[PDB]
Amino acid sequence: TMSLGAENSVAYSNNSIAIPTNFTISVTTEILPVSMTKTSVDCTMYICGD
Amino acid sequence: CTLKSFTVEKGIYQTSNFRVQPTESIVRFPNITNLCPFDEVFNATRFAS
Ligand SMILES: *[C@@H]1O[C@H](CO)[C@@H](O[C@@H]2O[C@H](CO)[C@@H](O[C@@H]3O[C@H](CO)[C@@H](O)[C@H](O[C@H]4O[C@H](CO)[C@@H](O)[C@H](O)[C@@H]4O)[C@@H]3O)[C@H](O)[C@H]2NC(C)=O)[C@H](O)[C@H]1NC(C)=O
Ligand SMILES: *[C@@H]1O[C@H](CO)[C@@H](O[C@@H]2O[C@H](CO)[C@@H](O)[C@H](O)[C@H]2NC(C)=O)[C@H](O)[C@H]1NC(C)=O
Ligand SMILES: *[C@@H]1O[C@H](CO)[C@@H](O)[C@H](O)[C@H]1NC(C)=O
Repeated sequence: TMSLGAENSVAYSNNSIAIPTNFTISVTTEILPVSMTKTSVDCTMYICGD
Repeated sequence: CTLKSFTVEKGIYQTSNFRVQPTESIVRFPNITNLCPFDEVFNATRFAS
């Protein structure tokens, strides 16, 4: 049976906050298609060959 | 006449093939070698009764 992910529990409580003190710079990629192959057909040549 | 009109706009058009090319006919077959023995029956000296 597949596992959705690692279990977690945030220690929520009023009059309590968490503040980061350091940072990290991340570079990520992303690929997107743009165009496909341009093609053409000849009707009579394909249907009735010579 | 492939767009079926008399006025064409600016651009590039992909036409068809209307030129006609004459053609001949040809036929080939193997070597006729194994003939039948017709001479023995049609050119026999004596025929049976
Ligand atoms: C039964 O037997 C008879 C007699 O044996 C046979 O008739 C003969 O057939 C041959 C077939 O070639 C004939 O020969 C031809 O004769 C003509 C003139 O009559 C010539 O012009 C021909 O010349 C051509 O062929 C040559 C090669 O043979 C070439 O060198 C030349 O350049 C030409 O292209 C050819 O010689 C012959 O004349 C007859 N004879 C008679 C009396 O009919 C008959 O066919 C036989 N029957 C069966 C069923 O086999
Ligand atoms: C914030 O994170 C950076 C990155 O890890 C820390 O820089 C490191 O500092 C230690 C000790 O000075 C070095 O040994 C590492 O080589 C450093 N990493 C680098 C330069 O990539 C930085 O110290 C952190 N800031 C705080 C306040 O903890
Ligand atoms: C904080 O949360 C507790 C429950 O965890 C509640 O009893 C209390 O009244 C809250 N106080 C304030 C000031 O929000």
